[PDB]
Amino acid sequence: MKRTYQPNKRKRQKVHGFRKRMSTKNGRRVLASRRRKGRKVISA
Amino acid sequence: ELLDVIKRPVITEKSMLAMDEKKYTFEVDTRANKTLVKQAVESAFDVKVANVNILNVRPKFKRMGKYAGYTKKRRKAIVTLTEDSKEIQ
Amino acid sequence: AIKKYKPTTNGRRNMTSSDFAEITTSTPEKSLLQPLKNNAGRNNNGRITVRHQGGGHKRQYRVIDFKRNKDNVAAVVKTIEYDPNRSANIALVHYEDGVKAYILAPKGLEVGMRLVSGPEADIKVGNALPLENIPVGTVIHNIEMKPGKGGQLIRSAGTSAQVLGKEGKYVLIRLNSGEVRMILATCRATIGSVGNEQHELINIGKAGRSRWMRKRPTVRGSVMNPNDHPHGGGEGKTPIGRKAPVSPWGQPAIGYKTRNKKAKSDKLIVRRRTK
RNA sequence: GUAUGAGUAGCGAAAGACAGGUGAGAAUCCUGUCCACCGUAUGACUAAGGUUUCCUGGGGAAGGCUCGUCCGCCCAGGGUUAGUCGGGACCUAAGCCGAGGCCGAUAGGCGUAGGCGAUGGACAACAGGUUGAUAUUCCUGUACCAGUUGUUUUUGUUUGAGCAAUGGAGGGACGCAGUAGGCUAAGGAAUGCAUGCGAUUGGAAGUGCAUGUCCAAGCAAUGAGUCUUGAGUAGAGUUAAAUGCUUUACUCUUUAAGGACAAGUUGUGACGGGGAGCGAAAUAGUAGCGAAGUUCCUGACGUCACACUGCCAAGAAAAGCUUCUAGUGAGAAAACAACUGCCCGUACCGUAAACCGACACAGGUAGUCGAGGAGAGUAUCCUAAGGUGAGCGAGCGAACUCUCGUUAAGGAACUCGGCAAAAUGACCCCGUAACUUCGGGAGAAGGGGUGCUGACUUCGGUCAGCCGCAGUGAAUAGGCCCAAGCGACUGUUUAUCAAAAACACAGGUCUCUGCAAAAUCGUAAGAUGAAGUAUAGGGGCUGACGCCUGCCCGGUGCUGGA
Repeated sequence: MKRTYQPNKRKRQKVHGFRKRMSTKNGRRVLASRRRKGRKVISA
Repeated sequence: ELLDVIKRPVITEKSMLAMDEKKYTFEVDTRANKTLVKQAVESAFDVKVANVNILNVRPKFKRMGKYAGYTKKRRKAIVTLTEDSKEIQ
Repeated sequence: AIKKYKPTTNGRRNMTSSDFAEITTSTPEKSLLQPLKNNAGRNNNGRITVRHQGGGHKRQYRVIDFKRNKDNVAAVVKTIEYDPNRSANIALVHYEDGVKAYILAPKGLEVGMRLVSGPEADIKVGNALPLENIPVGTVIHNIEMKPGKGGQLIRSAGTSAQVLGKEGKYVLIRLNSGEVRMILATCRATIGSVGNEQHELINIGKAGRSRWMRKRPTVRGSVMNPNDHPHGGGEGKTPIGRKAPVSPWGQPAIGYKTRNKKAKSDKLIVRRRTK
């Protein structure tokens, strides 16, 4: 029947976005951790 | 900077057709409204109105050595004249 | 009165419903409506607080008058109506100045009346007096609590409240549910009991109708699993093993009182009798 | 890294054959012919989602469940045009952010004013042609919205010019169900057109075959029809004003008149375009040239239009818009002419080989259109426009397993259990029990007719005759009865071993709670209960309906006591 990963464009940028991760005190921990590891795509 | 809007002309099998109705094709640098290109052409070539057209383009790929890389964006400019010619190409 | 549908199909056997045999029109006033929402029992946090809510038809709120302050200008009633929010009908009124608003519907009001609500009106159904000049023995309603707040006491259909006797301060009253108290003598009230009187005599009949009004099914207690309600568990049909039958968080349900022992009203309450 | 199993299992549903091309090489590529499959879809358009897969010319190392000159693959070049279409430079719903602010060990929590937010509101373009790919975008023709200049017609910013609020208002403005009426579309059958006359017995035809059988927006005229009573008088009020608006009290008015709305129709638009076919000079059916536009029948939940009647479960907000005054405040209307109009999306696939499932997967995917014969019908059988022949085959015709067809005599002897199969099944007509909450059981049971031809048809059908073993001749299309337990019923339940006698359920009963109500989320502010107020709101047990519901307060809780 119906499987999970039904993809959209708005939702994937209003959940895992950037501004939605520069709008907290925890999102910044996430970002800085992704920058320490030396990652390319900090956040989708 | 009202001289580096227009970059260069497009020379294609299609464009060559539009040369037979006074319609020319240039590559216009991004971030430029229509009216700007109007002004630029009128002030660089002694020509006139008959509103321009404009476009946008996506990039593509290429594969050389496990190296996947895009190419630049574009912006065509398809211009129409009323009375004069461009014996410049 | 009350219809009695003829039994055609089982989910129609013994339903009952009003006639709506006094409601005049079916088109509300425009400048008295206000929107609403169906909170389905949820906070700003977004959790259930009270169970069994939400999920029915739509409603739009009607701004009823509750203070009755315009005095010394005659008020004319023109139409009764239906209201989905309260359990009692509503009347629309025109004042001579050219303003509109609503009123609750006392048991006996009719189109064409004229109403006044000053400190020196006459005592007939519909008028809204201050609590002092209402003589002994009458049956009044929309009683206030704090002078200027509006009505917050008896408000729903088929309800009564006598006035036992005045004092120098304050006025006594026999509320409905048969308990006496006293409230400041400078509160507003209107006379006569509320309207639709058989609205308790309606056997709904189906389960989809009590779901039209925004109710919701409410599982028994003794069916749930032990980790989710103190009664539950037990393999088979089980009796309440624990003493003092319980609610799902403590607080035995039968016999236990729940006033606030240091309330700020026991000075004003005489003979809590029926709770 | 390489063995064994082993050259084994598999090659992922559906019909192909021949001739000629092409080429080192051919069942698998191209072309042709016949055949065959779907056709409320295997057909046409769109929203997501994918992200160059689109087109042109080359290639065959790897992917393609085999082959491959071929490809959604590799290489090279090239394609996506907007004042009018969807969104922004307009309005707001759920929700979120929230200057000040109220709380909190830090972090931070919550919220006013103000904002953000389409799934909704409101708003100016139509038809045809053009390419290898784009087309309400390019081209032709005919329009529309809002502005700017130039010659083309009324002056105290008082406002008799005009304009004109962030204020006063009107409006925008809203459910479900059921039939009835009016149009256009679509469909069907005979008129007009151009063409040719059968090589199998027969046939120049009122009555013979094949084939086509028309056209906008805007503008002008009208209009099936639909909705609505209207006028004066003396008053209140509308934070200041109002000639705008509400409203009271009274006198006339009612099939009327006035107002508001309206699908559609006729001309024009149009010497334009389209069209069966005819059709070159060559690489072209190409360039180019073309008939006619009738009558009658059936006719839409598409449209008038949520228009009307009925019901209770009582059915969004704000801007755009129209007015009135307060009002800063030369002289703006309308001639016509000519000009200006910003950014973002536009290729392609899109019941799929291009999306979601690791796959070129027998699964899933919201919306519009969706034809003919019978036929109530989007059911079923064959078919139109249109598309497909599915990515391994050639032989033989054993056991055995799967999917189907038929059977003598017996007809539940099998078996845990008639599980599985068999049997009934459409329309019309006659007729139908116990029992009952009087509604039902009831399609109870059990029976009869159906084809074709002619005559009469009052209208439905009736008579006469003909043939077969069988006449809804194929596909679609209830097996029934007699008793018991459980559960009242329609529903809901363990995605992926249980769908019930389980839960829900309408009714019953006890109990709490007088409003800053009890109760719950949170440390608190704050919230829900509720814009509710005991005929209300929470908690516990029982579960339609009928008749009922005995004894015990010593023990344990609860309430009252002093």
